Amino acid sequence: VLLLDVTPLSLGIETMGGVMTTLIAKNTTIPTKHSQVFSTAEDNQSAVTIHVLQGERKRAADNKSLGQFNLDGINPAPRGMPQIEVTFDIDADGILHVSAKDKNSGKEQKITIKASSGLNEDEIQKMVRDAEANAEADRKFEELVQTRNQGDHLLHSTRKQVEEAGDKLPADDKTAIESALTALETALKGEDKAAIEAKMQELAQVSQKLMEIAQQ
Amino acid sequence: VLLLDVTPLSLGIETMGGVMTTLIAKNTTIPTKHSQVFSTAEDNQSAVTIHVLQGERKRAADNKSLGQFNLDGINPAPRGMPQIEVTFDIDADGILHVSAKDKNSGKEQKITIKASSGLNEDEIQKMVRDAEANAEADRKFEELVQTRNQGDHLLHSTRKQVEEAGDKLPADDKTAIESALTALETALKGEDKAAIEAKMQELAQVSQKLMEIAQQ
Amino acid sequence: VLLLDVTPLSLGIETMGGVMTTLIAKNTTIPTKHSQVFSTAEDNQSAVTIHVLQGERKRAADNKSLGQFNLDGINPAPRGMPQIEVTFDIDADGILHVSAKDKNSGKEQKITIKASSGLNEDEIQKMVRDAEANAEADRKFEELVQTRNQGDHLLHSTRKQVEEAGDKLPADDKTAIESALTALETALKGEDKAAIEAKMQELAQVSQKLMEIAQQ
Amino acid sequence: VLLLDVTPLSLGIETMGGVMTTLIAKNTTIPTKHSQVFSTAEDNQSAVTIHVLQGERKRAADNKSLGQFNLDGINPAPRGMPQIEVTFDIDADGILHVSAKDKNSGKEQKITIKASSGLNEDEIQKMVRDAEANAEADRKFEELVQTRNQGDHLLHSTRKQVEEAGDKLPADDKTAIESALTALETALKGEDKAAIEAKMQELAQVSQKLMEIAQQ
Amino acid sequence: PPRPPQWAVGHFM
Amino acid sequence: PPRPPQWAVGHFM
Amino acid sequence: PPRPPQWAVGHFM
Amino acid sequence: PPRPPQWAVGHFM
Repeated sequence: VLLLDVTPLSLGIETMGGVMTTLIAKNTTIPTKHSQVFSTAEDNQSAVTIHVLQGERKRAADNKSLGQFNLDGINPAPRGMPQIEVTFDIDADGILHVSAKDKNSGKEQKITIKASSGLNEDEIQKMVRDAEANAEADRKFEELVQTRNQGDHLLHSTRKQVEEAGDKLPADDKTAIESALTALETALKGEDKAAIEAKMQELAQVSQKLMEIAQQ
Repeated sequence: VLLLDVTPLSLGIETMGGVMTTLIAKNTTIPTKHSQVFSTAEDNQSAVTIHVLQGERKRAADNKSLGQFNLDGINPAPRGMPQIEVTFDIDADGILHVSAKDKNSGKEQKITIKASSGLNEDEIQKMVRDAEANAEADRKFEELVQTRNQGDHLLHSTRKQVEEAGDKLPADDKTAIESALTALETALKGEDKAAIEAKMQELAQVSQKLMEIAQQ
Repeated sequence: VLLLDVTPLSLGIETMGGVMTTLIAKNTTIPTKHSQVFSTAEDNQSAVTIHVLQGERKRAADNKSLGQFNLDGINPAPRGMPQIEVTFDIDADGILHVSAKDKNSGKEQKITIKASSGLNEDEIQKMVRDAEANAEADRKFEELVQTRNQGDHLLHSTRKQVEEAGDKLPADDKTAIESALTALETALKGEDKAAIEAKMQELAQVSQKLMEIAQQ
Repeated sequence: VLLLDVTPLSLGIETMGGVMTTLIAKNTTIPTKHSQVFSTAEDNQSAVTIHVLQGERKRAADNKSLGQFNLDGINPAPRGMPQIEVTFDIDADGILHVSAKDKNSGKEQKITIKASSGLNEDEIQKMVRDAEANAEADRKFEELVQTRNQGDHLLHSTRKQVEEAGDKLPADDKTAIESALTALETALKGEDKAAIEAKMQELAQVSQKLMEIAQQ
Repeated sequence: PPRPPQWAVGHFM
Repeated sequence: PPRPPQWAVGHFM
Repeated sequence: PPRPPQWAVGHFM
Repeated sequence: PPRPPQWAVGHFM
């Protein structure tokens, strides 16, 4: 063959923290099909928005939104335990079928995206140039989001542990731990990587007993 | 300047599943310093081996081992909660100082690696060619390890939940759940991605009540 | 759009020395059209074979031959003077139209190559891997061919100058010059870059008078 | 080794048309040494300026000038016949020694460039970003210069042929040929690729007899 | 259990 | 708690 | 002129 | 021969 039908840009979904996570890489020959198992961001979460993105930027908002749908009826479970399988399937005509399947509930939902959706040739070139020009800014956004995600999981896990310990956790211990959780949650509302990391470290420094107890 | 001192290859550490995780990318100008926070792979783990690797392959064993050390005295906590900060610092002379700091215990350990350690120019070219020739095999190894890691965390989390539920979990429920845990753990000892995923899915299909209970 | 029709591999023609010269680069979106002016390899050459190649290797024989045609009626002129315009035009359906136009004679010839010609997806991947594995060997072939081309032009130009000088060139001078031309032509039949360059240099060392005369 | 001394950017010389021609590629490990044979741009040229450049841009003026020197005493010869060997040799300390040797005269000249010359780390990053942002503009400059070089060689060769034909060239023929040479030389003073090519083609269309004669 | 006001797709443990 | 026979560096939650 | 036995595409001067 | 006012490095034929 002299030509191939290939994707001009990355295809994926928005994930926790406002980041684009790629399911089909740029320059993949079609037809193609790729699945990845994802999960809930918080304990007992009953629904996920699957938000389909096209582009090369790390920030979800900087890419081209192709459409979105919900999968609900996710049954109560700890954060990150339900198995939500997301599949991108591009058929021979270039139509994209995105589906999300909750292996724990059985429920499935899909959206169909026309081959003509998304960015046109000029906008595709602009996207590629943009990703090149902002490769550093995007790297910094990416590392801030992973640190903001780590802090949010540490915040939520420690709150659960506190409540589970109840009276077993000495007053002083609880005081130091609570103080630090509030400090972290404030840092998480902000934009500063190092501040989030310092509040995380402040928490590791006073949580010793809580851990111990939680492990008993 | 007409020349720069730059790394010829990736530097990092071995992580859970026998994978190389990069701390300093290939072609970084020295001096340079990079930290990433890592953690324990199992509940109550008291020590981590920091195993310093040089190279471009995903499998740890396929890269060049520069040395290793332990950090112990990690205090009991749930898997993934202790904050273990690993820092690679290459100074102006090309000497690499790797340290690991447990923010929760305060304990620190380091190793110093001479600038002349690791692969020579020929071996560096061979490494680069090898990574090129095996880019697919390495991608498949990488995805198998992430699936094997996900199953191992799901195995370990579900075992904890079972034990915590004790008598609250109906016999039948427990039976189906236990069956599936054994099936997963066997799949994890194997080499087959799809088999691991099917055992995970078998577990999501019978764990509904356990989750519910665990969430109460 | 979610997909683009793009070339999977380089398209071009065989040029002097058995080398592939690219007209349309790999990963060009179609439709596309590119022209480059080429010429004759020898004084008074009356025809050119246009040999259409697909692939990423420097040696013509290592790429995929798509077809070939002649353009004749090129009028006598010094080597490299006739303007032979070669145009590759891939239309929206992926059909390739190659034409060659002799601006000096007016004559034109073309061939049409179906979109399904050339390498299939597997062979395309093999081609890409091959070019990667042989990037050094190909670089050395490329530099040998440019040196073999330079020597052949120097051989042919000096023979013309000798004949033009006739009796004006002293016997001794002619002797040294002829000796060296024979030595070069033998080196050109061989595979050794350095030997060709040394025979070229041997010729520059005894041609001083011929040049002088040729410049009068 | 953990580090290598490597060039951060391309090193070469300015060539005919105000273009940078690379002798040592970006990311070459030092020490290294590379020679390429170049030549005169015009018949009987007695000297060449060797102008050493650092950078990634195609326009000579857009790169970093490291220094320059002349090689004279080049003996009269047709354009492109003298063998001028240019060698870049970077030694283990990163000092660059550029020399140019006229194989036809024996004469040699060199310049020594300190390892600390050229662009600093920031400017090196800016250079790399600049080459990325202007990859199209540079491609267009590059193709304009090759067309401007081809026209200038065609202009100069045809002027010689005219003079050599003298009275053998019919008045009418000469008239059309001269007209077209003037038109080309004007196009060469301009910035328009297509205009240069059209004047070249205008010349191929009226030069038929001159060629014939020149070939006799 | 109280269900959170959260829609984010997260990573599978 | 019983400490596991595990040395692997894992990811921080 | 004698025409050479040459078919190679060369570069334009 | 008259020497041209030209300093450009050109390509070797």
